[PDB]
Amino acid sequence: MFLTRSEYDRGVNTFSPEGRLFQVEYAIEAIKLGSTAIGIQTSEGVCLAVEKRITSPLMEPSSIEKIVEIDAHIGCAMSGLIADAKTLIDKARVETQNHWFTYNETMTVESVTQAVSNLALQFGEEDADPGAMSRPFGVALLFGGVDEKGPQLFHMDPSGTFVQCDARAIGSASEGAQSSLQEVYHKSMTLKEAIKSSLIILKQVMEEKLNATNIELATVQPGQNFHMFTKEELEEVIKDI
Amino acid sequence: MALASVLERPLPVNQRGFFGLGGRADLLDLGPGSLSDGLSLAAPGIEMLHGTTTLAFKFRHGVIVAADKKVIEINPYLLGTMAGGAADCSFWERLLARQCRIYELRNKERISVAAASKLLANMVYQYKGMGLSMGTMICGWDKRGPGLYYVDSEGNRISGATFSVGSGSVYAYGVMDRGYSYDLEVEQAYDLARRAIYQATVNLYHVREDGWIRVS
Amino acid sequence: FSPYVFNGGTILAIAGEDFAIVASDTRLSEGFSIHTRDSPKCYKLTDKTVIGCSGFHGDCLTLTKIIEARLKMYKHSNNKAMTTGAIAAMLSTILYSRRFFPYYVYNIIGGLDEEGKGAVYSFDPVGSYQRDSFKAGGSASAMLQPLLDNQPLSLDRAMRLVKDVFISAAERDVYTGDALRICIVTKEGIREETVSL
Amino acid sequence: SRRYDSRTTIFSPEGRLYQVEYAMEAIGHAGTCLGILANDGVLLAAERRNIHKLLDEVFFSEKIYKLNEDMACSVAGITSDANVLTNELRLIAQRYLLQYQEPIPCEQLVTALCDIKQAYTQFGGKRPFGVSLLYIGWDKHYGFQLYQSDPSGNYGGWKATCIGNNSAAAVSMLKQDYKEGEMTLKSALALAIKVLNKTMDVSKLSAEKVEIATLTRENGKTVIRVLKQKEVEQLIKKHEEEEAKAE
Amino acid sequence: SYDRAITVFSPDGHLFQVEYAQEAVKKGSTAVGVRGRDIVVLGVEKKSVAKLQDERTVRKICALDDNVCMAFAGLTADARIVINRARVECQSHRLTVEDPVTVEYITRYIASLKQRYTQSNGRRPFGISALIVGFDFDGTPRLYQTDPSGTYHAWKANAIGRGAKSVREFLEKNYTDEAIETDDLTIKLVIKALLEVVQSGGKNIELAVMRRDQSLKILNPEEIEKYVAEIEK
Amino acid sequence: MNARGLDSIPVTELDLLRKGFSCVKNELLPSHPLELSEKNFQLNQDKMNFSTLRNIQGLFAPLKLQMEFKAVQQVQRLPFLSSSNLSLDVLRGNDETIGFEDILNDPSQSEVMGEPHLMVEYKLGLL
Amino acid sequence: MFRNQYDNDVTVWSPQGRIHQIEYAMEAVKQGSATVGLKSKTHAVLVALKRAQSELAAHQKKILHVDNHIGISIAGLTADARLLCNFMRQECLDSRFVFDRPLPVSRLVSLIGSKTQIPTQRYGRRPYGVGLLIAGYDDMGPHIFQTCPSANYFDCRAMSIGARSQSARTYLERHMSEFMECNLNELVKHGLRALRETLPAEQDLTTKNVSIGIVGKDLEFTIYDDDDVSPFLEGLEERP
Amino acid sequence: AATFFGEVVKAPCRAGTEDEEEETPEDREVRLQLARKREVRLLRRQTKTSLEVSLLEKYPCSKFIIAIGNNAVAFLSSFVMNSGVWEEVGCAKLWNEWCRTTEAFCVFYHLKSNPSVFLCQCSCYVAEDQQYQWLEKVFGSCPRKNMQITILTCRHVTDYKTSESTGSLPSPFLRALKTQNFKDSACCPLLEQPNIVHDLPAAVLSYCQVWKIPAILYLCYTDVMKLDLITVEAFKPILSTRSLKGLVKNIPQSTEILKKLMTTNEIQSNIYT
Amino acid sequence: IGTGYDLSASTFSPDGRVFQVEYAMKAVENSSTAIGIRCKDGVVFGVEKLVLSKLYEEGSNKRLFNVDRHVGMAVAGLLADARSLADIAREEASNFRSNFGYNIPLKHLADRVAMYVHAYTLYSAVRPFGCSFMLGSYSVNDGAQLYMIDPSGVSYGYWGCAIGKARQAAKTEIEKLQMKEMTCRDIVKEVAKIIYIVHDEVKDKAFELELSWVGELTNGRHEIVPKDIREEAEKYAKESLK
Repeated sequence: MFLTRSEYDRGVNTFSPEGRLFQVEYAIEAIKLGSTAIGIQTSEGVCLAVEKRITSPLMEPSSIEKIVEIDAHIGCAMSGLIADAKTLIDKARVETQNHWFTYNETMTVESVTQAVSNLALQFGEEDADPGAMSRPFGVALLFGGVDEKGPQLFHMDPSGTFVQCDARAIGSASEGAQSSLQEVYHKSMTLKEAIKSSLIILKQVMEEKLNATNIELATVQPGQNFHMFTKEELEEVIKDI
Repeated sequence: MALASVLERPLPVNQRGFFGLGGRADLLDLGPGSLSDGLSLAAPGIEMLHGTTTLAFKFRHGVIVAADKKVIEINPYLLGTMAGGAADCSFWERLLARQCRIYELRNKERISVAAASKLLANMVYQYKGMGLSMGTMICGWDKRGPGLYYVDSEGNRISGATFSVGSGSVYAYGVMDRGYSYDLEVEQAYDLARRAIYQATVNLYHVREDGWIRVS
Repeated sequence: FSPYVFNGGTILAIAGEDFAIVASDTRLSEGFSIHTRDSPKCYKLTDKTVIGCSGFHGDCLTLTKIIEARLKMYKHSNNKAMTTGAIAAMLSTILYSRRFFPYYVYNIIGGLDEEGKGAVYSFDPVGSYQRDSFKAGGSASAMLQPLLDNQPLSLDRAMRLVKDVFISAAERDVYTGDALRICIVTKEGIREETVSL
Repeated sequence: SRRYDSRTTIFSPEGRLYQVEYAMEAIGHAGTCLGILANDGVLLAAERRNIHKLLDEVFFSEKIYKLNEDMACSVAGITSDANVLTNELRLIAQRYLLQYQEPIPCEQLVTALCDIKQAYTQFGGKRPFGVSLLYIGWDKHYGFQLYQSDPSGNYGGWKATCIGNNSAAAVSMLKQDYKEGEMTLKSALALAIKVLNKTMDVSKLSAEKVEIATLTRENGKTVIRVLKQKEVEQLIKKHEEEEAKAE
Repeated sequence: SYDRAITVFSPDGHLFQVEYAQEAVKKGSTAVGVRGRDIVVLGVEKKSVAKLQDERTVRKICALDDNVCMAFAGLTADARIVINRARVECQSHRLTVEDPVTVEYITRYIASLKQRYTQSNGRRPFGISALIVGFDFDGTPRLYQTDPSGTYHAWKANAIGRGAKSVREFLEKNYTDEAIETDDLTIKLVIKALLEVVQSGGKNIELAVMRRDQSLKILNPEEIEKYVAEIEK
Repeated sequence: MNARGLDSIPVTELDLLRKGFSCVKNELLPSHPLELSEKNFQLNQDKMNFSTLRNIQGLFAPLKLQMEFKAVQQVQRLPFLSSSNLSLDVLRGNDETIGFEDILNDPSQSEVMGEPHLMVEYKLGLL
Repeated sequence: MFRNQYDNDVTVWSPQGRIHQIEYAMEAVKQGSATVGLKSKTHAVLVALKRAQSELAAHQKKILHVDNHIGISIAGLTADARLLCNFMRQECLDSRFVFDRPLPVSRLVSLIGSKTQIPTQRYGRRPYGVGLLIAGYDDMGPHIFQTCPSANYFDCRAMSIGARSQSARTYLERHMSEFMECNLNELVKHGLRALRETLPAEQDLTTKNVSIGIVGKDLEFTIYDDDDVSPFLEGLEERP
Repeated sequence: AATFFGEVVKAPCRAGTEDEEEETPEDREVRLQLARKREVRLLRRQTKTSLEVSLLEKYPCSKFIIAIGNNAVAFLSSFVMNSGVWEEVGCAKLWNEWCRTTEAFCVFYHLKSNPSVFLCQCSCYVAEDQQYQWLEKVFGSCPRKNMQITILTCRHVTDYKTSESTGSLPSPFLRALKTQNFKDSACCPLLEQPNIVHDLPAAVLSYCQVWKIPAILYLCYTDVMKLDLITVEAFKPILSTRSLKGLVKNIPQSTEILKKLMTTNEIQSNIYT
Repeated sequence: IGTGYDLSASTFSPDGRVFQVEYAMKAVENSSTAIGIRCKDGVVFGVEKLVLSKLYEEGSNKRLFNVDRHVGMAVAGLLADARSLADIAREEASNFRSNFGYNIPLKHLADRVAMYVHAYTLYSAVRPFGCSFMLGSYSVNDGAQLYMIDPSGVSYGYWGCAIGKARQAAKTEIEKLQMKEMTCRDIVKEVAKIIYIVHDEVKDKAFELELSWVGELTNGRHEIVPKDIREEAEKYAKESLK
């Protein structure tokens, strides 16, 4: 009748007595050190709003952008380890262009998300291909685009699995943002009020002042390519909120 | 099969159906594969452009290219011409278009004419003597003004203000050499190109600041 | 040791506003001898596209099997059936994959497009392709193209034309078969019937 | 502490490489080496460790090696690793000569060897070399030169330095007895004798305890020679007479 | 605990080995970089001077190409490998594209090379951080920073190494459009920034100045003393 | 019988200073009938021994031999230096014979050698 | 107390001749949701229960497609399920290409077991933490197979896996004698009634949390989701 | 674990002596700062000020009920404290690896009608070096003679020691552990011998047993450790005891509230299907 | 006592023992009992097969394999290792037949598989197998033959064998048979009777008898016993139990 010490959370290939992989859980917990990102999917388009942290007035804001352009009709949002997301965005772009070259058409958001997720699955087996990575990625992504089925929004998890969400929030204040989203989202809504609600939630959750310089916004609409808001547009939409 | 998996080098001996010096080993894997891309090793009628004439020159307001399709629209801002093997031209220029799009996505800035021509020459130079046959003129406009280059399958890559390849190359080249002028208006340039291509024996393109257009 | 053998055949394709027609003969031969008098050269790929190939027979069989495997792969990966233009582009890439040791096969693809109109594509043993309104291939293409050029139509008149073209071409060719097969692609599906020759 | 000493690929909580520090500490037991730069030559003096009565003298020298027609080196540390490093240096010099039809510059040779030394402190499973080097030579770009290398993979050019046992006292005395731009070969030899005498507290100096090498340029050619016991005895006698006259 | 292997996550999601590697940067000599309109200035302070040494072989400012420079702070032996690889890549890029290399491109290459060594337990990261300045093909000055973890991002004026917080605060307070009006003003600004930590200027400071369409130029003690005197006036 | 031995043009869709002076056409075919035979002698000999041993005794023998080879060939020097290959030669049976690979073109005195980190990365499979 | 030394790897035997990591990996199957699979004289049916992260997210899919006559259901991890599905699809495709015949389910499941046994013996690997239910049709009729993380497979007539599947197993055992005569209707109903025993007594089955997969004598493998499930749910009773 | 071929490795120790056997001012300052980072603070949320006196020293107590884990706090919220007026008195603030902020909370309530009845809903995790501080700041130094304590918690079924297999047990089930001075009898079988319980409920029982205070601990061994309806319904038999007889009034409305809150669960990571 | 020297297959105890192999051999005694008896003109096998649930088919997870046209096999221990070893034996027999053009002798096959099993108890990158098995065959020019292989890699010829949980009682029961002068028809009943006697019903709910022989009756082929003979043997065993 003694109490002793047991350890199971120091290896990628170790099972807890209840069948739990703890390194993957820790990698998922690593996301909560990033910045909050919000994505709202609507029948008129997709909205992506993220908060950017500025460590000094001497930096260039246009160099730490957290919203990139995968293709002419697909966006992306990032949270977690920055260095890891750059090896996934490149894979997404390369896969999209390879598919276009082979089939003379454009991929779907689900296909792009699956292609990216096929790379995050492989880890822990260094005896395989030498380029394989020995630990899970520490970054979560939100995909937003328009295709034959209409506007779409997807979410991908360091575990290598993806689902489709009508409205998702990731980052440090994810739980509070999700709780606020659940009380305001309804299907029959417009892009303008989606933008307004996302901005309101961002203002509520941030620890700084929302002054149209510490946030960025982007939308995609049927018939128009991926578009990122400029300073004047941000000021106009941030006025009277 | 765990001891054989540790040795990270799959030999035919370790596989199944092995007897003698060979066996039922080369007759086992007969599937259609999963995913890759690669040309086959060396060991009918091949369509080739013979009776085609092309023309291209650059001036102050842009680049004008005419021909008798026979012009490949690589990009909204890049143009190309085929001469020789149609399949080779189409394939390699599709690869060039993909590379240009990758560059633009990565660097958030359009590629230049010199870089594109160098990339095409580098791709086609690896297979020297294998049997490829293509001749291309590449037109565009970038931060340094209009550009014009000539690339073929022999590794040649040159730049000039006036080029012509085809059956009636000599006559058209002489005509547009007689009538050439750098400080030329768009209408006079159109007239000169039309007259040269007429004397060579009709399409017509015009590259500007913000992409090419079709005249006729 | 020549790894190439020529086998006779003749294929045709007519594109309409809301239909597509692909027809071929049914003979396999090696110049002098007759292998079989019943061997159609038209294969159905999906519910809206048909491919017809002629030339060396083993290459034709391998090409058809590879095409079907790739179609299944695409359907599994993308959760939808792939269209005619995608098939044409994929076939062009497959053909150019063997530039230095080519397939000795001539292909013609016919079917419907996204908007619901006829589409016809013609290839070369290396991979160059383009969209056309009507195309003739096979051994007797040279002596059959001018007739079509000197002669869109409705379904019945196009069928009448196809029948007369093959009946005229068979009597003057040494590789045409004893039967003619026609595949009709429309919005309600695909149907086919055999006409004795 | 004792938690971050297992291997070379572990960073201490304040960013320190304890294995490399211990490897550098291993050099403090070997013999003492000196190097002095003069206006018309360069000098290299070393202390003999093999002094047993039953040993033999078969080789050209014990610690001085020749790498090239224009360079030489001295080692301090583990003999086994020093031999490998010397062979590699000779091979590198010959490779450059074959490539360019010209003798290799001293800084290029030093950098090429230091890259190899640094490569063993990054990939786990290996052990860093516990050797330090002193290089002298002549070059058409900068003339006479003197360099130094350590197990970490670092190097730098000096005018007068010292490695091995009791290095700190020798460096301290050199820093106050060396005058820049006014040193000749005789003055350098006298200074080297005095510094060796002070830093060797074992006993009085004898000609069989030290070896001295001299590199000079004579009629478009570089000559490297090792001074003999006669010259060493004369130098020691002159230094002793000077000290006696001092009091 | 959780701070002995490179590829092991802390229970709160921390990779401690990379942070420990970054801790080694904070002990090197201070480096300062300021971007002007027609000039870029790099400044490194000498940690200590030994009278019996050759200053030519201990320089911390290097040239990667005709239009790119570099200054580092961290492990000296580790910096040399990265510098040589960057030089080879800069020369190899021109062989594929006729245009000269770009500052963002070379920073990306360096960052990827640094990141390649933080992916396995069989090798340790590089304990250095770098400042890269230069001019683009069309003539736009740039300035970037790189970290051992493999991240890069642009700046207007930055300082790395030990005692960098005070220098960064001074630059934030004293940076403006009327202070970078001319080359002399920019050089004096860099000298003033470095003087906050250096105990005595002129002897413990080295500057490298690059102008547009010109090669790197290293100022000498005479010029440094002249600028120090003008500032002190 | 040990000396008698019995579509890889990838397109980058999966540095030119490092590699040069090579074309596919020249390397399509060997220059001498004895080139590939001499380049791959040891591999062919090992394959022949494995084949005969597997046919006569069973699967265990070639597997054990390969396991011993792999285990003993992991304690060598880094690739930019020359190794001795003592235990591998003892296991392989070449500890009392001299061939033409030993007296011609001593690998320990080669005229070319690349950068250390580059070779270590290439061996690991990263490049 | 004495087990701490012998339960950190799959290459170590415990002093009682047990491999503890295999038993630990077998517990990951019970982390999923319930799945039920049964068969009749003509058809084979798979029924699965779907969960959702929140009201604004789509339910995760459990039933996948392998070939025109084979389908699988998943309970356990996700990456392992994806890898196994890819392997199954590749093997079926290769067999069809080479022999112009469908690949028998027995041979396919034997290949699965042979592949899965390897990572439980060598160092630097971990066992697959996923359990599958396979339904197919070939010359021998319908088939239902079950796979285990310990590289063990069984040939069943009705099986249930997942979290709290004991009730479903009890119901299937009680009603086993009537399965071989039912047509597609009342067979899907037996499956749904068996799956309903894994839920709390207050809540019921809606159309947004059930998936159905059917393969038969002349009917290929099809998946019914969302509004396609209503015809099967029309005739159910009020949870007696 | 070995990082390269042939590395020398040491076996782990289950007594924990391999770390503390190794026993500059900067190190001492770092240790002091780290110790200050994870101290326990009890404060009143009304004015954000700390209570300089132990919570039970300010207010007399006659009954104390503690719930640990999501299921226990859900059961108490749905069944007990839905039929009265309860005032919040104080809250605790903690920091450690597994509880970054304070879903994580520890709030104390006392009944308005009867100020001698208390409650505690702890959903966070208290580390092994913060439990004694918790006991000191909640109970104090001198306890009270007349006071009864009830504790509820949940444990996974794989932690149960039995001769048969773990999966063969009919989970969930209840077990009890009571001190010597607890005169009443539990409604579930007492815990078997080779099984032990540790962490915070063990700390509370040890305190009560040493200082002669009646107490009882209820355990639920379940196969689903998330928020589940079966697990919280397994606690129903406790309502028949004297500790909770006078606090439950309406069962159907509590069931309705439980169903309503079951539909607003937290988003689970999509690792398992 | 071998604590501290029992974490790898390449470590020697201070008295010269390898303990991982001993633990692997201990692991075999966790499964049911299988017996095999060699007689005048054949070999007959018998396995006590436990039932897990009624939801499984009749032929699920069998324990009698067909290695070749003339060789049978019975296993005990971990099942996955048993499947792997059966695959290995099939491959060996096929390779020999392909090389030399006639049926492989039983002794050679036993030697090959035993050496393959032994190869796993030498390295630290793998672990020893956890199953034992027996092989049986018959031919006109050689006669009946029976062998056993254990996880350590040791093979021997037997007149009657038993592996599993209750090998001791089974061996005691076998040692009272004059198997040298009887026939397969008279050995099937004895095998069934021994299996029924050994079985314990308190700790095991139910079981199904599994039988198969090879010999002159089957003309040198390994086959499953016909159902009627199984029923007769079971009835005789049940009667003899009373």
